[PDB]
Amino acid sequence: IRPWWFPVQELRDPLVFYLEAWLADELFGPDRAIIPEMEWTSQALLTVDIVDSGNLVEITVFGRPRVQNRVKSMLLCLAWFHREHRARAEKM
Amino acid sequence: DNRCRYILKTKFREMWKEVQVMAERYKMLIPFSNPRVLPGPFSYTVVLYGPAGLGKTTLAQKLMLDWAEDNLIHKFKYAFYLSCRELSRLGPCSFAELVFRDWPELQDDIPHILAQARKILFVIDGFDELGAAPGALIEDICGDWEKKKPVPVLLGSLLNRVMLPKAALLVTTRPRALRDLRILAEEPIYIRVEGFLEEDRRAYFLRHFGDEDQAMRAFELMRSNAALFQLGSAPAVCWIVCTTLKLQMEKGEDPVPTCLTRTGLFLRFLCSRFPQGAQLRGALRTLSLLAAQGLWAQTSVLHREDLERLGVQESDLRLFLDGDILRQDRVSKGCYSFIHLSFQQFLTALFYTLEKTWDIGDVQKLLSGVERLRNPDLIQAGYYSFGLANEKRAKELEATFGCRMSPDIKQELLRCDISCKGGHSTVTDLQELLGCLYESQEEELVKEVMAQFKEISLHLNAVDVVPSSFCVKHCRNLQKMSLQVIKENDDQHMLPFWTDLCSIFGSNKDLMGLAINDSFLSASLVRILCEQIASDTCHLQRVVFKNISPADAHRNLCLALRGHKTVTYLTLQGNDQDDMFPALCEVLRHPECNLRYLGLVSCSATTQQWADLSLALEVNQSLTCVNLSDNELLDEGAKLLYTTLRHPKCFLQRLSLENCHLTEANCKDLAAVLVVSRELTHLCLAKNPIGNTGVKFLCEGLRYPECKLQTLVLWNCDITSDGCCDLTKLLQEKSSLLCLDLGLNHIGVKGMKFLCEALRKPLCNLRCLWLWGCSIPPFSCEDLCSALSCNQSLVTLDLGQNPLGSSGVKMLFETLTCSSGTLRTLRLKIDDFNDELNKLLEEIEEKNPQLIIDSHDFMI
Amino acid sequence: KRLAVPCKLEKMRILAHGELVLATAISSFTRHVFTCGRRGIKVWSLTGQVAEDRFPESHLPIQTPGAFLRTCLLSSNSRSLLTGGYNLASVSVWDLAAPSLHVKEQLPCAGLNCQALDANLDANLAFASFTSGVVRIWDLRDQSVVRDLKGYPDGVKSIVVKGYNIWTGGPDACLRCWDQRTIMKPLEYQFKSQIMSLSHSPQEDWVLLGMANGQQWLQSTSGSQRHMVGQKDSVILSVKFSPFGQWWASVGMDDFLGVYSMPAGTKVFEVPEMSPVTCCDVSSNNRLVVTGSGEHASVYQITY
Repeated sequence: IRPWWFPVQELRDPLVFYLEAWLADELFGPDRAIIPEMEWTSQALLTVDIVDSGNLVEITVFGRPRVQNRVKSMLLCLAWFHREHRARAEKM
Repeated sequence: DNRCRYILKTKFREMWKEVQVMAERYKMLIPFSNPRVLPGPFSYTVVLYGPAGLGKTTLAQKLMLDWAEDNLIHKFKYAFYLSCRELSRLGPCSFAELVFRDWPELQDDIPHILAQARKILFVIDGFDELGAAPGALIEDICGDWEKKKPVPVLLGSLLNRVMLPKAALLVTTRPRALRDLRILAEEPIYIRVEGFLEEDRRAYFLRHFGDEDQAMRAFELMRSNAALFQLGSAPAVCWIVCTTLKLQMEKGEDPVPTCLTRTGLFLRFLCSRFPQGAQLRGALRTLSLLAAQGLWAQTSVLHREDLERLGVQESDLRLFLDGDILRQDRVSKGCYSFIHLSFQQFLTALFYTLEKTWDIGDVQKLLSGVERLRNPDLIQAGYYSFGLANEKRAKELEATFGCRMSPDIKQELLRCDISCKGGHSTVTDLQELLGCLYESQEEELVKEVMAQFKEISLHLNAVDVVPSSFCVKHCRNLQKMSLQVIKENDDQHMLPFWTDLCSIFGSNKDLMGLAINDSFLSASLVRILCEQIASDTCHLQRVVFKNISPADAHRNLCLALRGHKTVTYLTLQGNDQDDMFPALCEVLRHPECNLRYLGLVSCSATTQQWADLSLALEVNQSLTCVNLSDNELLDEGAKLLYTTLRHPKCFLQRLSLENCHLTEANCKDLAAVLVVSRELTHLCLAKNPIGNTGVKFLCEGLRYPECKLQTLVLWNCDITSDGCCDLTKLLQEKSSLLCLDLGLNHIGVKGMKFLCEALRKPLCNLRCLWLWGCSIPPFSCEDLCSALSCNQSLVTLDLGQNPLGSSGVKMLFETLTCSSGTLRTLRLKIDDFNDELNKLLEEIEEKNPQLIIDSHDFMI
Repeated sequence: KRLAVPCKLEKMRILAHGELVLATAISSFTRHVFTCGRRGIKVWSLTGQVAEDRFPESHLPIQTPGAFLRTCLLSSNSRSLLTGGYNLASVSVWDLAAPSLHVKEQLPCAGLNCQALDANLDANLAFASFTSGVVRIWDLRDQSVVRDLKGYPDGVKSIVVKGYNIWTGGPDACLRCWDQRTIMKPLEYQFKSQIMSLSHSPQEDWVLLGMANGQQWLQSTSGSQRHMVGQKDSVILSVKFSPFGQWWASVGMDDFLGVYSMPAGTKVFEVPEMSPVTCCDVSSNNRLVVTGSGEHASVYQITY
């Protein structure tokens, strides 16, 4: 269901990038309830699903390409922080 | 032959310088005897008409004597004098014996005299005194002198020129017989007699008194009273005044009080002229009866036969004769005439004043207006009867002649009262009432008559100042006054007269309104009037000044209004305004002024005057309604007025600009005012070409919810369908305006469509709607009927000059029967109605009872 | 720096509301324009190249019989929209963040008609004034109502709030400043023409006025200094101060919209309309200004 404030035209040509399943559950939560809030604050449309045997999650971002890059970079930085914290905890 | 002329001239010399002077003057006047008028050989009918006296008979006698002496042209071979008084008593006779009866030997000369028709001249005196009926004079003409007929038949035949067509005639009579003569006679020339001039009167006084100073004193006494001075045109009045004044001067009595009113002069002359004796009451009563009988029949000559039949004494006749009250004429032997008709009218009023078969009416008959129309002489009798009501004159008359007076005749005056308080009275009626009351010279009668007036209106000339000032001083129940002093084409003497008049403001306690129209004043009157206006005893509430001259008088009158503590309404008008504005601005700027309404009409102005007026209005904190009509405002003055209006300290609620020459730019500024202002509720714009763009700008102003205007007036404003659409668009929303006037606007079809489609919605709150001269067609009337069926809030509807006659009226009445709308008053015009329309009206009444089926300027 | 003052304004955008517009607002993100009419709110989108559009993205009507809308306000964060009018029993809050336009909580105003809208976002407070001459404060968080500022039937046509102070103005030609922390009377300043609009400088403590006679004045919050810079030939009923605090724009019955620069009150080149302009707003992005006049609205682009 397309939100009313998101134009229909921007749906075309989305950006797709992959991440790990545990990273997805850390970022968006197991219930994925935080997706609409990030969608609004970033002004882009997101889809989260696990597509590779439960190991790899696919994320699709809808919107203008600069907004796509900004959202992708923020998500990658958050995932990198989670990776660093997890590695430090496991080494401990 | 010549013996007849010899005897005639001998008798004339007995019955005969000033007389010669006036005879020569009128001989210049009259064409018949004028030396420079061609004496053509054809019949001349000369008629002399004039008021009583003035000596037309004397002129005739002098002309006949000039004929006898051969002093005149005397183209005529022989002439005769025919006295109507003798012919009055004569019975039926022939014309020849009628005319020859005076000379014992003319019967021999019958053929030569009657055949020579061109040689004979006739002179007739006192034709009105004949007493014959008009029917007898007109009917039964004849062409032969030998015929035996009654006297009036012969006189009418001679007058109608049926017999003796080559003879000439000259006749002297009262003006009443003029109509009868012009009906009966032919080829007429009419000459009027005026009488003595001013120099003649002065010379008469010089000759009677014999001294320059005394004669000048006596003359200037006569000039004091205008009514007497005019009456002096007759020699008899000059003789009476000369004798009375000479006797008063010799005795030592003050002549001015006698000269004040003519009634006192006549009464004094009558009292002095009659000798002493006893039982004069019977003689006076007989004289009064004779005067009244003669006046009723409009005659002033008495005959011996009637005197004997009534039973008169020879002694009384001689007593009247010796005093020159009545006079006997040798040529008109056995006939008596009165000294003057004025004296006869005085005696008739005296007769009615006296305590009590004849044709004498009653007092109310004389006072009745219909009889006044019947007998013109009765009005002067009314004046003298009012005058005789004076108590002092009655006491003097009872002392001298011994008669008695009745009070009931005085009550008759109040019974008729010459009622004038009604609106059917004219200006002349009020003038006559004032003149009669002044002639009365009694305060009680004037008080009792004047108590009826609730409003008064005076028009004053120089002669009108004294009586009006005497009368108006006594009225104390009036509530509205108007003045008008006409400019004439001594001031110290006039000082008390205008002092008395202006006193009405302080004496009366309900004179709320004062109006001064087209009055030209003087410095003393203006000073007194302003002293009275500025006084603290004034209680005026509405004042209207118009056309007051000169400019200094207008300015002085305006200046008295500064700080006035009672005037709440004011209106100003004038022809020249070069100094009105400074005084008006001084009045407005005053910190104590509290005038609540202001009105300027037709005043001319310039830009600077509008600027200072606007500044004074900004200073002013009192008025709530301003009316400007016909004022020559321009765009700049309108802009200054608007700048006065947008100030956050004004409180103008109602405003009118009619014929002020506005334009659409002023209308945009007005829209700005309506957006800004916070007190304007009613606005009127009439006779202004501001229809389309002006309506759009007003709409810009009106759309704002803050707008508080409740009434707009549009008249001759060229409202079109575009304006109708804009007004409908305004009306559909929740707007503040309740009323909307449209006049001389072609809204008949498209405008009607827009208004009806607006009216159908349940949201409308408009109360009143006026239509006039809109040319509403029937196909629009269908939608009008639909809208009237739909609506439930409109209260009044006015229609006129709109052709709804055949189908529109019927459809409207049928819908009115069907509908039950809330409108109360409905008015319409019907070209023609029928029985079906009448039963439709009955159905309208029975279907809705509250309707009444047959204001905006009143509200503003 | 002086470079903050703009130089040029241009526009190619037209919105056809269909009826006379009484208020306007623009989102800070520069995405949508909101116009308030007499009976309903309409929401419009800027993400297009259309010269003139007659169709909104949504129509939001009111259905109370005899209702009448008067004003609309948008908060800084581009989240909540407030609305109020005549003959309404309550004021509304509308939320933009959800995927579909849905209405939020309401608070009552029965028996009164309101023409004022101001909101302190961080404190979660809203401000409104009514024709009776009363100002009341609502809480947007817990829906509580606690305020009573009245006494003058007039002087409440315009509202501006700065921290704990509220500035009011109206037809009495008088200006008043209130304190939310005190129960005392306000402070009066007296002028000689009707006040029709207010706008406050966000950087330095100055308040801009618009007078009914075409005059413009600056009032300092220190209570002493006063300035007079500007003149127009007709009534002014709209002033708006840029978020950067360097310049403002004024509109009025003269139908002329021009840009002024602090503090000399010098004119920057202006743009003429065709009818009286009653609405003006500037985005928190400091790049767009929108106007409302007649049955239309416009969106202008600012060039520095």
